[PDB]
Amino acid sequence: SSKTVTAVELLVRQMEAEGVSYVFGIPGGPLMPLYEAIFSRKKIQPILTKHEEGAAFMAEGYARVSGKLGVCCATTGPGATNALTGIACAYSDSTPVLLLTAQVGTAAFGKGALQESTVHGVDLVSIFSPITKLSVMIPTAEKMGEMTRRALRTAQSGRPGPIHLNIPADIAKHPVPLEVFPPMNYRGGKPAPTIMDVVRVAELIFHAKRPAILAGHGIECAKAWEELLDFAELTGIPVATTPKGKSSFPENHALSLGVFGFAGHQKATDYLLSGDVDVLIVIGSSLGDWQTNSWDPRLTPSVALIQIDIDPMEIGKNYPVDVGINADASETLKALILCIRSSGKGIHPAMVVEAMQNRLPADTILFVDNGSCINWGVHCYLAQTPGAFQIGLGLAAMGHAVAAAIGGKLAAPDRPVVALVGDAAFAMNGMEIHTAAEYKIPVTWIVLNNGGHGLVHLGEQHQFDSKFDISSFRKSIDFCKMAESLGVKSYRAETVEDFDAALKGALAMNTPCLIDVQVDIDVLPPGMKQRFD
Amino acid sequence: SSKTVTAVELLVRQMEAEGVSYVFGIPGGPLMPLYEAIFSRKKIQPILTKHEEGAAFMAEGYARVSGKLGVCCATTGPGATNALTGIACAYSDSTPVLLLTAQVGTAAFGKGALQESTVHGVDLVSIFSPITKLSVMIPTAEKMGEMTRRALRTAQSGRPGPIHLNIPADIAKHPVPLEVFPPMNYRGGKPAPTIMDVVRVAELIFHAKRPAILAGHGIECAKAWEELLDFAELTGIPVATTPKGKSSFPENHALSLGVFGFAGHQKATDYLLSGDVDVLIVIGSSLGDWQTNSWDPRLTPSVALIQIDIDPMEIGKNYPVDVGINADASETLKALILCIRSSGKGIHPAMVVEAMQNRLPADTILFVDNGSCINWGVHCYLAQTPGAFQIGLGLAAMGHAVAAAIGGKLAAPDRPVVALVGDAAFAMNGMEIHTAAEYKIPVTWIVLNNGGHGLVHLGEQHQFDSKFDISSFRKSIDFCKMAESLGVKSYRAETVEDFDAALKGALAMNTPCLIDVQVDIDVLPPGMKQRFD
Ligand SMILES: Nc1ncnc2c1ncn2[C@@H]1O[C@H](COP(=O)(O)OP(=O)(O)O)[C@@H](O)[C@H]1O
Ligand SMILES: Nc1ncnc2c1ncn2[C@@H]1O[C@H](COP(=O)(O)OP(=O)(O)O)[C@@H](O)[C@H]1O
Ligand SMILES: Cc1ncc(C[n+]2csc(CCOP(=O)(O)OP(=O)(O)O)c2C)c(N)n1
Ligand SMILES: Cc1ncc(C[n+]2csc(CCOP(=O)(O)OP(=O)(O)O)c2C)c(N)n1
Ligand SMILES: [Mg+2]
Ligand SMILES: [Mg+2]
Repeated sequence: SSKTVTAVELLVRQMEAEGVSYVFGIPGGPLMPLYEAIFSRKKIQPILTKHEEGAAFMAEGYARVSGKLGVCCATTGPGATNALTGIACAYSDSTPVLLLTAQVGTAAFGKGALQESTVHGVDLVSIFSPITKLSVMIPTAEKMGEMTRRALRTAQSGRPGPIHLNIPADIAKHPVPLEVFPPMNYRGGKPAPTIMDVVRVAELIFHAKRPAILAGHGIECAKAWEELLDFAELTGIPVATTPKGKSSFPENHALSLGVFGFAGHQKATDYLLSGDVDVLIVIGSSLGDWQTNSWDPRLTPSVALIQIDIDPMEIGKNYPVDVGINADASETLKALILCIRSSGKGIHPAMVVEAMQNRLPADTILFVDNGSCINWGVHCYLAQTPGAFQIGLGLAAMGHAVAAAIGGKLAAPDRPVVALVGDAAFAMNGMEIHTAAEYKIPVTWIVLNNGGHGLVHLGEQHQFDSKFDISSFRKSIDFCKMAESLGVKSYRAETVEDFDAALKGALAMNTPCLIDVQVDIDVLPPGMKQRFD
Repeated sequence: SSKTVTAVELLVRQMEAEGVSYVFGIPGGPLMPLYEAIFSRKKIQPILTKHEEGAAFMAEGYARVSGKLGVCCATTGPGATNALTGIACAYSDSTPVLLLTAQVGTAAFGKGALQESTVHGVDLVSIFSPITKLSVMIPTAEKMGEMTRRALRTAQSGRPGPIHLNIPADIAKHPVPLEVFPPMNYRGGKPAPTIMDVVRVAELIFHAKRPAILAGHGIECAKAWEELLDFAELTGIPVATTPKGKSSFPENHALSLGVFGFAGHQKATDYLLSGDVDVLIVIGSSLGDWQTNSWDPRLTPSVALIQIDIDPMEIGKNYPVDVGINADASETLKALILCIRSSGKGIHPAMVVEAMQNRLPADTILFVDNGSCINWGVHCYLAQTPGAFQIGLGLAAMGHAVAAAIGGKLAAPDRPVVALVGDAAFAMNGMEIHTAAEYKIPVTWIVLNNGGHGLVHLGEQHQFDSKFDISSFRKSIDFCKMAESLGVKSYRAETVEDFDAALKGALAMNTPCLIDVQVDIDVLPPGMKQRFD
């Protein structure tokens, strides 16, 4: 006969215990009980977005920067389906995002309820099943606690990923016992390497004449920046990153090879494909297409390929491994450090990036969209701070960075947050700067305004002999005016001097800002030629 | 040894035979062979949109207005997932929309390909399965013709609905035999009622003292407007429509009851729930929540319920039927006519709508979005022309009408096309007005700008005691400035006199136009109080 709360309040309180601070989303009729519970608790802050997709991107960005669980909510039917791309990006980047969706009342199942979201209508649980680690409808109020804890355990254990919890509106306000647990009670710790593997890796490094490390996005998921650095310095092993793993290692460090793979650096290409690397250590990379120059066989080391991954299904997928370590990257690096120590043995886009480099403070978190910004950002921007380069290459969704940067700023309010994005990507999700204006979230968007789809335009020229154009706008979008309409200060930049001033002004603001940069659509970005050939 | 074409060209030619005139979408690397084929044939025209969701909405609007198949295309991964909401609305409204998605080349399956869209990545085929009649990956170039015909047959047969065809990029340019068929060779006709059921309905009508017809959106799917009108006039039976079925029967006609159900008219409510209707004929309605005032038992007739539906699974779902006719609505009505004849026996939103009624030509196609616009359009606008009221109430996705109106105008270029939409819905998909500017598509958007989520705000007041606000913008969006930024002429209207002038100007343009109307968020729309109780 214990203390009761509503099922949806229990859910909110259990999220509190996980350190959730924001819920991104858009309300709707069957979702209102969740908002009622949030506003009654006055701890988690709801963020109203313009599109549920932007809500999901924001939760994804909040999660990646905070290292915590991101949470978004959407209503029945088209609310939840609008979130899908963002959940699919969290899925492809191994980001823990919880999507809470509403469901009609049980008494209306199979009758043609408004936005019915069951097997009889638009089956949200089945739609999200392929791109979540778990997609389930809460069957009864009594199971809310167990299912919530299950979702939280599943999102953040093993390879992190998103969760979809669907909540019938009548279940939401049923009374349940107030049963909230600390996170350590309902999820376990991280896997470590075996003693044998540590000793074998140590020995391989001791005898290696040209070892190398390829560090991927798993370094960020494992929060292993300081261990990777210590390990690299203790051994003298040079470190390349994958494109998405950029900022896992300080690119100004003497041991940094830069980025290997798409839009990468000749320094890394020469070191890793020259045939001289005898021991290659892959840490937290899935070794997909862009990470390997389309599975280039020259990546194969001459003595041993060591691959460290928390997901056992990634080990040896595309390259045969000699030491396949199923463990968390941070636990592995710590063990390796323990073993080795104890032993004792328009404007040219490049100018834009350069100008950004000269003005952005060192602690800036840089979000980069998908488009030619990828090449310019990955290739030309020097990332010195751990985790400060945020790019969603798993799915490479246009508009991801446009919205994710807002969630990032909420996760790191003390740090400058800048997003480098294309104009077509900004047309997809740029309305979200209104969300930044509404909540006074200071982010700076730099729009490479080349009047259309640059990467597609170059593909038409280089692969289809300019036979057709389905990439250039007849009239460019005026982002300054668009920003103005959404209540966000803006600057237009047609020269480097103009850009430098704009950036300078933007950084000093305590509100959001947009910089519309004039850029030529014909400019060939770094690495695209090789990619075309 | 007969002529061969590429698989993707075969697909384009087979869509030509179905009368497809536009393909809405956004290009991407694996999708480019489709665009190459389209541009080489110069009959189907590609329409570049701002978001793949807007492309799916446009295909949906094109399909509903044209009575033909709508086609949208998206690239791998996030391109396709961005379309999902629009496809889900086609599914909920029984609209034939074909979504063509690209897939990576087969040689990269399971290796971590860029935007890999297989079971090993983001599994598009399984994601779309719940909201399509068919979702399949073309396994070989040789099967392109059969799979295409299968898709076209499936979309437009039985209860119409959307299809997802996923095309591996390497298959796209393999040679295949040039084999194109007219639609009648690979899909059949419509089913008719049995003579026994026709005679039974005729007898029930001949003896009925207070008959009524409730006509739904199936009337449009069957293109049965003239047969419905002739049937009602022949029998003297008054006709109500469902909300979504509005414009299936001329609302100025002496036999019109108006709309029954959500935001409907008292005339229809009095007639149908009085208990005096003895024979009720439901034609092409799924009898969901809004169609039945939450399955009101008083809708039950006292003698006989007759239900006509092409989908046998809808017949008798929520109300027991006495005559359940599985047939096309147009074939059934023609049969009934043949039998009976042979026998021989801010600004207040209501003022906005009145001004629209006071200027719009009779042939105007009115798209109404989802939001309080539903209530104002359904209740206050008098629809006289068959099919000229276009509302997507199956899923009621915000932003649907914003984009669907562009496809509608392309389907009926000689007719005025106007969209009545809320400001939050325009923030979700309003960027598509740049698509209308790019192609010079004259559509008029009327934005009810109440500075936030009107229906949600009223729900907070009437169901949650104004305890919280997650609905009002701190600073409303300036849609005239946004339109200007996107190259679209615009007007701001704060009085009915300004609005009338704006509409007049808008109708005379041969370019798109946006009208930003000041509206009080507090006004209670017709039918809301009833829904609240
Ligand atoms: N905590 C962790 N420790 C080690 N590996 C991890 C951890 N979290 C995620 N991973 C792994 O890191 C990899 C990330 O791959 P991906 O997201 O494709 O980035 P990249 O583009 O750098 O390969 C996955 O193979 C995943 O299993
Ligand atoms: N050609 C047709 N003839 C008869 N009924 C049809 C036809 N096409 C679709 N239908 C039916 O019309 C109904 C449409 O229901 P719905 O889209 O919910 O509209 P409404 O809101 O008017 O009920 C479905 O039950 C579908 O099976
Ligand atoms: C949602 C989505 N649709 C399509 C693509 C395919 N795509 C990759 S780059 C590109 C063009 C991006 O244009 P813009 O953002 O203006 O950048 P630019 O390359 O011109 O700098 C497109 C459509 C994608 N990645 N995501
Ligand atoms: C994609 C989507 N998200 C959420 C909802 C829930 N919803 C119904 S009405 C409404 C408010 C719409 O606001 P606006 O378009 O400005 O219209 P208003 O009611 O203020 O006229 C919302 C969010 C929805 N129907 N579709
Ligand atoms: Mg561009
Ligand atoms: Mg509104």
